[PDB]
Parts: sequence; structure tokens; C-alpha cells
Amino acid sequence: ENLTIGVFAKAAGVNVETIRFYQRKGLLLRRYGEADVTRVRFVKSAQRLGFSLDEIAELLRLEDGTHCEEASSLAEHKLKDVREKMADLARMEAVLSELVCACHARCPLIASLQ
Amino acid sequence: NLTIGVFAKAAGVNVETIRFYQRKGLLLRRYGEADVTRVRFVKSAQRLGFSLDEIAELLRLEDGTHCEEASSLAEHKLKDVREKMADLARMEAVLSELVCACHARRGNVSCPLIASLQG
Ligand SMILES: [Hg+2]
Ligand SMILES: [Hg+2]
Repeated sequence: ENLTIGVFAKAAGVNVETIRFYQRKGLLLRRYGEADVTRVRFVKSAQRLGFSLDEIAELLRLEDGTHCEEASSLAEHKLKDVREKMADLARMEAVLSELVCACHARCPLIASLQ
Repeated sequence: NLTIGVFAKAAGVNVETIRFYQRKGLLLRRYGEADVTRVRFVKSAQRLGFSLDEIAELLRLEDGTHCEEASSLAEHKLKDVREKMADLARMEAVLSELVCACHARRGNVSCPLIASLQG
């Protein structure tokens, strides 16, 4: 059926503040139905995979599910970015671990920073 | 002693970065070796992921006689790095999975990425 702002949110499993947030950023479109629910879960899911608000708008451009080549591309690009970020964080984790190890085994941290 | 440009060269960083560091007040119109050492301190820390605030705290311990307190900042940072990696890893796993299914889609079936984003 059609639904009020509060029931919409309940059906979509999200805060009312989040529905409003999504409306102001224009990731949506009185009352609401199942397409709206599905649309909100679309956004929330994508957001959770690390897509930016902009990237999600592009992704929604392809919502009718007949542009697979273009969809993969957004995901593959995001994946590339994720992997770079992980490779950087990994480089930090390695050195930080190494510094701590030397801290406990004694200031080497400061020494190494200089 | 050294000019803005040579300072940066000696410190192995952009001029924009020296200025950046001055405006945020992590520094000490000439410059010398303490300034160089101080900039390498910041740049290094920044490269290990320390925030500008965390670096100010870390600089409080610059004389190298507060090992307990230093480790703590590093250990806390290390925890945060690992969390972030664990989150990114979660994304990477599902995204990889979606792409794999994108490339593998059969005939005229609807886009799995979108499908998964709606289910
Ligand atoms: Hg796809
Ligand atoms: Hg230490």
C-alpha cells in the first residue's frame, strides 16, 4: 500500500532523519510506496559498500538493470580505490607495529621520527 | 640561515606544506636545522596516519624521555589503522564478489550489482 513518513522508515529500516537526509541530497523519488523503500535500501547498501553520495547517484542512473557494463565499472573503480587504501594502511600497520615492538623492547619512536 | 625554498628542499617537502604546517602551528624570516628536523617529524607522523592533533601531542614528547606515553599514541593509532583495514576489507570482499558476478552474468538476466543492491 502507500505509507506515512514513519512507516516508510520502519519498512526501510532506517531513521526518519536519514529519509530526510536522502531527500535533501535528491536520491529519492506527501506519501511513499515500495519503490521508495527499495530505493532507500539501494542507497543504504551502496553507502555501506563505500560508494560516495555522488557515485550512488550515478549508480541509480542505472537502476533499471540493463547497463551491466557501466555498473561493473563503478564497482571496479571503487574496488581499485579500496585496494589502494588498504595497501597504504598496510604500510602504516607494518611500520607502526615495528615501532611499538621496539618501544616495548627498550625513545625509539621519536628517534625513528627524527 | 636557509630560505623558504631551501628549507623545503632540505626537509624534502613542498613549500605549500611548510606553509600548511605554519598555519596549523606545528612549527617553531629564516629557518635552520631544528626547523628541518621538526618538519620531518611532522611529515613522518602524518605519513603514519597521525592526525594534526595527535601530532601536536606527539611533539609534546619531542625530547624523547616519555616512552610509555609515546607507545600509547602509536598503539592507539595502530588499533585505528586495523579497524579501518577491517572495514575496507569488508567492502573489498563484497565488491569483488559483485564484480565476479557482473562479468559472469548469463544471457539477458538483469544486472547482479543492482539486483544485490535492491535485495
Ligand atoms: Hg552488473
Ligand atoms: Hg618509545
